[PDB]
Amino acid sequence: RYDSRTTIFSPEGRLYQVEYAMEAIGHAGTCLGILANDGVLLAAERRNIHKLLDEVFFSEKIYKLNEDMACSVAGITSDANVLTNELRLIAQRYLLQYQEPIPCEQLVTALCDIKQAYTQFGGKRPFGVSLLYIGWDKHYGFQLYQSDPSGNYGGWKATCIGNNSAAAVSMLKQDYKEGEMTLKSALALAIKVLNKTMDVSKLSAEKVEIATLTRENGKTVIRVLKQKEVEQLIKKHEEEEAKAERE
Amino acid sequence: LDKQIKEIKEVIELPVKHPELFEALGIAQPKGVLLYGPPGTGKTLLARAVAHHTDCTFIRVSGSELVQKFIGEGARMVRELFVMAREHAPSIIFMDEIDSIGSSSEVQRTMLELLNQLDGFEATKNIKVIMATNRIDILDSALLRPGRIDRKIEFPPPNEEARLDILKIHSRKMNLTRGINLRKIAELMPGASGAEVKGVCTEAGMYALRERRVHVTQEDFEMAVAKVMQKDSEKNMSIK
Amino acid sequence: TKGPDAASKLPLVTPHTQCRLKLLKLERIKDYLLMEEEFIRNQEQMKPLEEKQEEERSKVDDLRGTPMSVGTLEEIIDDNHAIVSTSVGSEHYVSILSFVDKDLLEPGCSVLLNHKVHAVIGVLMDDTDPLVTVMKVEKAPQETYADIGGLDNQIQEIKESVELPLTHPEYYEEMGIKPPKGVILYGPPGTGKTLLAKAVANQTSATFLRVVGSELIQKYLGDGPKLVRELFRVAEEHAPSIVFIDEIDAIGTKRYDSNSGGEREIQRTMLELLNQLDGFDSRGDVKVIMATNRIETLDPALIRPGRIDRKIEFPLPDEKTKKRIFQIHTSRMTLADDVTLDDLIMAKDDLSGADIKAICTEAGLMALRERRMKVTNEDFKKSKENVLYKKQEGTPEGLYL
Amino acid sequence: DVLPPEADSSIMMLTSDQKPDVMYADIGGMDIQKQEVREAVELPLTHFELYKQIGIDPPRGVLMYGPPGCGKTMLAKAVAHHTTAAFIRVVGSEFVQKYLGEGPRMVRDVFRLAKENAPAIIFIDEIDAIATKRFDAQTGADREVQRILLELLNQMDGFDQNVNVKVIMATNRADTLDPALLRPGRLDRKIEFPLPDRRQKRLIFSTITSKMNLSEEVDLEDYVARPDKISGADINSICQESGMLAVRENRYIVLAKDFEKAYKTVIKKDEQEHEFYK
Amino acid sequence: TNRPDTLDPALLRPGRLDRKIHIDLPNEQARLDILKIHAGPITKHGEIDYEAIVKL
Ligand SMILES: Nc1ncnc2c1ncn2[C@@H]1O[C@H](COP(=O)(O)OP(=O)(O)OP(=O)(O)O)[C@@H](O)[C@H]1O
Ligand SMILES: Nc1ncnc2c1ncn2[C@@H]1O[C@H](COP(=O)(O)OP(=O)(O)OP(=O)(O)O)[C@@H](O)[C@H]1O
Ligand SMILES: Nc1ncnc2c1ncn2[C@@H]1O[C@H](COP(=O)(O)OP(=O)(O)O)[C@@H](O)[C@H]1O
Repeated sequence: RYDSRTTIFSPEGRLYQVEYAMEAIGHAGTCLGILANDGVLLAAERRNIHKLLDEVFFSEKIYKLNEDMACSVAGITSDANVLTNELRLIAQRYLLQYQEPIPCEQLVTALCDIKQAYTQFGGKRPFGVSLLYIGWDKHYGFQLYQSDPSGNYGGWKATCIGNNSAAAVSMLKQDYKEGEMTLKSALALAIKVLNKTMDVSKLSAEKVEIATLTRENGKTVIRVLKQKEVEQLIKKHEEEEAKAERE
Repeated sequence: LDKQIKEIKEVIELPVKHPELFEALGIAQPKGVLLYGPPGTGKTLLARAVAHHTDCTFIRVSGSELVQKFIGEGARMVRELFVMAREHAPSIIFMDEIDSIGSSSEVQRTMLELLNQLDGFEATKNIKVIMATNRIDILDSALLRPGRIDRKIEFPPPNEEARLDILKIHSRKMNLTRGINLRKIAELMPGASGAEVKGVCTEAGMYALRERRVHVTQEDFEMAVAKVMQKDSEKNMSIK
Repeated sequence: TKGPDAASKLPLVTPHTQCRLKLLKLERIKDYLLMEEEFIRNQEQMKPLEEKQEEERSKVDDLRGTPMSVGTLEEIIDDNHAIVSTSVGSEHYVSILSFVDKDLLEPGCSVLLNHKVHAVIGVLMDDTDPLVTVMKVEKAPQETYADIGGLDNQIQEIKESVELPLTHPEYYEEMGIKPPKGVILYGPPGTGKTLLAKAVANQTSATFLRVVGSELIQKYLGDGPKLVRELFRVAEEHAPSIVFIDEIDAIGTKRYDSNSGGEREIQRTMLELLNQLDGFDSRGDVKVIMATNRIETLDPALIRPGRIDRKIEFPLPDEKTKKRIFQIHTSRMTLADDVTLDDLIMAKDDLSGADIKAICTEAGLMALRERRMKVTNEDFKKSKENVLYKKQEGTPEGLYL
Repeated sequence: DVLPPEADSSIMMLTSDQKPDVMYADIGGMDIQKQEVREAVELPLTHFELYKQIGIDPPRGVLMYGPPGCGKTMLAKAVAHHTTAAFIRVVGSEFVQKYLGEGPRMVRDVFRLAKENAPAIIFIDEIDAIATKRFDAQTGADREVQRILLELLNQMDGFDQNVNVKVIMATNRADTLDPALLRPGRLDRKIEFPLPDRRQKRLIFSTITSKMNLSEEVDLEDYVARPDKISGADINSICQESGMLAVRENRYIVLAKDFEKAYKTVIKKDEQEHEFYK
Repeated sequence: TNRPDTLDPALLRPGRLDRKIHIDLPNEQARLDILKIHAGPITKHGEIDYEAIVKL
């Protein structure tokens, strides 16, 4: 009805196309992040697993936007690549101009402004991608942010974006503690959330991917856990579940 | 699904058997009950169950509408039907479709007549209605008003325990041998549709028949589970 | 001319509780009804003079056979040989005199005649289509206004339109203003339009007329609008009165072309109804009330001054009207002190009266489930959750605004 | 005196007495499908005491899915020819404009027929139009088909009016099929009808050519072991056209070159293409 | 008949519809023969340049 053109305004002040994009974000792999003071963690569900696929790349839903930040994406693949490239360009431009790393909020707001611009003109359709950013900077320590197709963004201590985000956020809000995670508890909580939300059982290590950003000797370290660490973590979670049995 | 049975009993049997309780309470007794199960499992089977212990004139309309067709009587489902039902003072009617005759053409005239007739404004009581359908949201809001319809009941897919219970129920006649483990069968068939349990049982029986035996085995039931489920896949649409 | 409804069996039961007054009040009512029964039980018993052992009547009995046929009185002839046709068009010029009053002779009015000699019997039958005579009602359902609460503006408007005219025209007469005739009540479903309709029906000095919108779909082609024309004629005949049409969005909707060519013909009914409502001639002294859920869909031609002089919206009670309805409903049931109606009222928005009735009933049912006749706040806490589950809306407008 | 009953299914009982006259062995190759459909329909209609002994509630719904021309309508015809039930197909896909929703108008009759004489069976393909998936509920004249499908579902599942009235659906490529009319208790047996493969083309060739002049020099093995995918309708057409080619030259017995010509003619693939689309 | 716009692949399959015959394109000489045939039941002088007429 009042659709097709991004520009038209529904008689109730609703931009239907952008809302359609927001909804359609739901057809995306699960992705979530947790603040976990002294560090920060990102995890995602590597859906669409097939025997023949090779997986030669280094992660698929996790990217290194910068020597101090990282981000994860959910939505159309082409738009994902476009936005990741743009983010890297923005970060490097700022570094060149000021000779200092880009604060996370500035990068987020720049990309979000691009998205809004796309939602503002009639030539083009809104970006159908939403993403999470995790980083550190001198101004505000560690930070986690979320950005949506409409162009709006926020900061959170923990949040999930894609697929069954509702259940994930419910569990997080009913289980997360403020200022006490210390990472390891964050990893355990993330694994539990993935286990519950993900359809597959036993949480095959191949299904999930995990990255963690921390500080050490004044430099940031952004390392993606390999198979062995995830195997140990999931084994620990399963053992704990068994321990809770009969008690 | 004991909870659903208890609720339906409360809303149907109690008012037509214990008016004193309600009148003492001082609250008008309920009239309308809606059954909406996304898969539809059990839905009017519950309907037939309540019909059995009806103790009152059980009316039922399930054939689309009936003669709602080219001219000869506009909205013949109503007026005459309800005066008939009210003639048999205690009675309950069944609308198995609840997807036709109202979702928002010339068809909706009869739906409006039905809504008016069921609503107040000189309407009597002692009648009750149960409606069966899937995806109630498409149903018109008017029919979803609390006044016309009071209780809404969803039939979620049975869990492992409910799946086991229904399997036991449909396996009473089966000559299951010693060794089968219904627990396992319930476990490895998540997302059951209720009717799927009866289906797996029947197909297992057929498997036993083909070999010309009178015994069913854990292997047979596992083959049954495999046969019942159907999977779909297609590559290069895995984007997003 | 005629009269109206004759229900109203002493609407003064005003304790509304288990008190000896209502035991005394109702036993007075039992006393006057038993005596009026006994007054008609022996009324005929007294004065054996049963029509003077009989006279005159024998003549009418013998002159007219046991069965009386009916027909249409055609052109009259002074010699009593007015032409009359039977149901099969059996036109016959036939004599017409017995002990029969020959002053109510009109073309087109049903007349009675003899089966064998076809002679006019006498009693020019005075009756109409039974499909409409059934609609006439003389039993007020429930209380007039006390039950309804919060719609002071709407009740004021409807009162001015209907009740005040047939109570005191002094203002209208002196100022020369003709009272408004047509009123269309509209709003979201369950707001209570039906409730107010019944309300006025309980306190209408004039005869009430009830019709559902989807009642003029007579199968046979044509006919139809004849139904509504006869209905209006009947209503006009029976003294002043009000005609109520529920769910009017079934006979008039945007008056769009046949399109597929099915020739639904309901458009013809709508046009005839509109003509009868306001076109040529004069309507007379008849009020009209219309109720529907969607009004915009109605075609403009039906909705205009002179046909619907008032459009009355029924909005969702916000807080005050909501509280009025809530405690009005809860009054007739035992409730606990701890209950906080205002708490629930504030907590929830976009709630209509039907939902209030449903939620109070469900709370009572849950309390009975717990085996406690008295209710508690927690009962309502569970009830409002159970009832308000079907509603699920809201686009992902949770961040951008 | 109450007169005997009147009215008749389709033209008459079993769609009149005109049986399709096809023998299961007369149509060979679909051994598996034959066995499955037989177990589904014939056994319960025939002695079902074994079913009771098992206590199985024999199924009443089975559909056969396969490309358009791989043995279907012929299988139903054979079932009609070698059954004892009052098989009243009479299910011409009826959009109609006046009488809408004749589902109950028919099934009830058949059930009335079923109890009148004995349990009946139904069969049809090209029901894909009625499949749909609901979607919009407002667009006028578009929801009539959904009303028809809902009436059909209600009649099929409905109530305990069982009389083992079996149903056969031969419209397939089941994606538009509503899950409502696809579930155990609903149409139960899903049986595939793949393209006649190697070792099946030989059976079909032998069965069709049984009654033929058979020059005795054409080796059917050449076509049996030859590549390329060909459905049974195509094989029958090939035989027919070979015979016509033979008769055209006033040749009473079909010769090998005639068979070769027929095979070449019937194989025409797209026959237009556009040299793009690859 | 060429009237049916829709053509059924099952019909054109060998058997049902054995073969299809395309109406030949008139060559303007078949036109001359047709004119002669129709010229038959016509009264005329006889000095008819039928070829000239068909070319006209
Ligand atoms: N848990 C269950 N208990 C009883 N019957 C069940 C159950 N699950 C499936 N069934 C079977 O499924 C059928 C339910 O019929 P019902 O009246 O609910 O049909 P419906 O509402 O039209 O939809 P559906 O075909 O999905 O049931 C019956 O055959 C019933 O025996
Ligand atoms: N404010 C109120 N005060 C008292 N009772 C109310 C109120 N609002 C609703 N009700 C009761 O709840 C019922 C539900 O609304 P109702 O059935 O009148 O629906 P409607 O859509 O307004 O009218 P209709 O049923 O004719 O379409 C009312 O008829 C009345 O009995
Ligand atoms: N026994 C048989 N074995 C193989 N092919 C057969 C057999 N009987 C018939 N055929 C061929 O296949 C057809 C079977 O019907 P089919 O074409 O599969 O139906 P539809 O394509 O309409 O679903 C016959 O008309 C004939 O062309």
